[PDB]
Amino acid sequence: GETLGEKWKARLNQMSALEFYSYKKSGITEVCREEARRALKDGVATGGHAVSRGSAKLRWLVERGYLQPYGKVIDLGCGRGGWSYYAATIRKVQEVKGYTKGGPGHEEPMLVQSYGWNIVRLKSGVDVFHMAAEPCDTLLCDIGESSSSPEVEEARTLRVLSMVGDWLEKRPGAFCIKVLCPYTSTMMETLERLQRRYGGGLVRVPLSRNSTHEMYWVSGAKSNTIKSVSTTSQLLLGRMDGPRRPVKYEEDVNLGSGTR
Ligand SMILES: Nc1ncnc2c1ncn2[C@@H]1O[C@H](C[C@@H](N)CC[C@H](N)C(=O)O)[C@@H](O)[C@H]1O
Ligand SMILES: [Cl-]
Repeated sequence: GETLGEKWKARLNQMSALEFYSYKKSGITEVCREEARRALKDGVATGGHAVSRGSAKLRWLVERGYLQPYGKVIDLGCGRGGWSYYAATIRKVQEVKGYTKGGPGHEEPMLVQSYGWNIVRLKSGVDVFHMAAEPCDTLLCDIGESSSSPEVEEARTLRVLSMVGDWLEKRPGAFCIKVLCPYTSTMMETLERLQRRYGGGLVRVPLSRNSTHEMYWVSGAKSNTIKSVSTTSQLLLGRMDGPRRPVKYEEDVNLGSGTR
C-alpha cells in the first residue's frame, strides 16, 4: 500500500508556511553561496566560483567514489552549468557537452572561466526529450521538477528515465541521473528493472533539501533499491518531528581558473 515516501509527501503537503520553512533545511548539509552569488552578480568570471549549488552536489558524489567521470561528458539539463564546470576540472575528463532548454523561467548557461572552461560547450534552446542520443563515456542528467503531487513527480521521473535509456544504450561507463521520485511502488519497480539492466544504485546526497525526496542513480553504487529508498524516506520523516537541527556546512566549491 502506501509507501513511507508517500507518507512523507502527504505530511509535507500538510505543513504551514512556517513549518515548511523550518523543516526544509533542518539538519541538511549546505554550501554557503554568499561569496559566489555576489561575484556572479557582479559578472566576475575568474574567482573560481561555482555557478550553482549543483557543483557541490556532484562533488559530493565524485569525492565519495559514487561516480568517476572520464572521457566525453554529456550534461543533460545543464542549466547554468554547475555540473559541467565541475566535470571539466576532473583529470580524466576530455570534453564536456551540456544541453539545457533555457527560455523564460528557466536557467541559462553561465559563461565563467573556472579551470577547464575551454573544454566545455553549453548549449541552450535544447529540449533533450527531442534530441537524438549520442555516444559518451559519462552521462549526466539533473532533470526533474518538484511538484506537490507525487503523481506528477512519478510521471516526470519516468519521462526522464525513458529518455535516459536511449543514452544508456550507447553504453557509457559512468552515469549520474537524478531520480526526482524514487519513493512510489511503481518507481521502485522501475529502478529495480533499470538497475538489473544497467547496474548502479540510488544515493541520497545530503545537500538535497528535506522538501525533496530526490536521489541520484549513480554507476558506482550497488545498494538494494528498496532499502536505499526506504532509508531515505525514514530519514526525511524523522526530521519532521522534534526540534529544528542545525545545517552542516561544507566549504563552497573552488574550481580554480585557467585553461586546460
Ligand atoms: N526537457 C528539458 N530539456 C532540457 N533542459 C531541461 C528540460 N527540463 C528541464 N530542464 C532544465 O534542467 C535543469 C535542471 C537543473 N536543476 C540542473 C542544475 C545543474 N546540474 C547545475 O549544477 O547547475 C534546469 O535548468 C531545467 O530548465
Ligand atoms: Cl528540471
